[PDB]
Amino acid sequence: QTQDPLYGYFAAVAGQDGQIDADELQRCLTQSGIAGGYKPFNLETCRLMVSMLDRDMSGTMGFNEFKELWAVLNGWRQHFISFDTDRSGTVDPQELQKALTTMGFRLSPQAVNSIAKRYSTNGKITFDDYIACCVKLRALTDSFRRRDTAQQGVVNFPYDDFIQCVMSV
Amino acid sequence: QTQDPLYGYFAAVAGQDGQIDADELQRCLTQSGIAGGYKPFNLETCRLMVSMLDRDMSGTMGFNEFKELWAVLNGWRQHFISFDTDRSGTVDPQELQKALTTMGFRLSPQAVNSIAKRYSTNGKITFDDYIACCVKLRALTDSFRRRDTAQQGVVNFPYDDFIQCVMSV
Repeated sequence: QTQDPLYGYFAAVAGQDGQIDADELQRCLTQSGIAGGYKPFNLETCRLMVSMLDRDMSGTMGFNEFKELWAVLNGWRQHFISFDTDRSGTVDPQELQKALTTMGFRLSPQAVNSIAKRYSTNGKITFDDYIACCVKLRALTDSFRRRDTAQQGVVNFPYDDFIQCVMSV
Repeated sequence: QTQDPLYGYFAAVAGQDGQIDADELQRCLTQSGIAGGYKPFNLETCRLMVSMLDRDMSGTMGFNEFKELWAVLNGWRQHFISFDTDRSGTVDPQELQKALTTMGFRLSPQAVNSIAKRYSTNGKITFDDYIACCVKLRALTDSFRRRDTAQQGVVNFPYDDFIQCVMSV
């Protein structure tokens, strides 16, 4: 069995059960350099990542999930860079719209406006907020799709299931 | 017409249109001392507050909304203090459950677990995360109730409306 190059970072912070929480993910994401020159992800953003991958509200994730996370974040960063050619670490609401669309998110104009207002300061969205945005979008889209068993694009949400689901991200 | 004691803090940071964004709210919340000894609210948490009150994704709020916000946060802080008598600035998942229940949130046990995992580090929830939790809970509960026109406790969410709504908080 081949050694995976991500394993050292993970093994150095995992608990006794072979899992990591948000705090430990924060550390191994920073050591592993996934942000590649941009500001490293804060604890809050790492909590969102944990929920996106564990999809079970344990607050922890295993190595296989860490590897999947790492590949997803690597691709999102490359995508961001194609809009941030000068590497400012920011992007504007027009660039954000086009960035979200091209990565497979299907969003009405007012959905995009909701998102721009949510994450912009001074007409700009940081790399870190862009990633947080993508993590939460993918987690919520996975949650919605999971529940849309009839594939109608509409989900019937009981209140407590809605709260459970949306408060995890 | 009587002067309101909150107006000075608001007027010092409002834009030309008489509204404030999250950044300006952050400043006037800190100057106004609403956190009362606990750590002042960060920008992200102030973004959630703006969405809770404006309920329209403009990213801004007026003075009347600021006043309502201030009263809501004052009551939540008092409520927190009744569980944080020694004023550690933290609370544990058992205290959090009872705190949420007594302030009128109706949450199943697994909804509460979702929330504890989402905000706890080392078995503790900070005052600032408690407030963020309450802001998001009230905003999402308002969003759900608004849409539950038949009062069945179930809402039919189209995907883009779901995303719009949940990405604002």
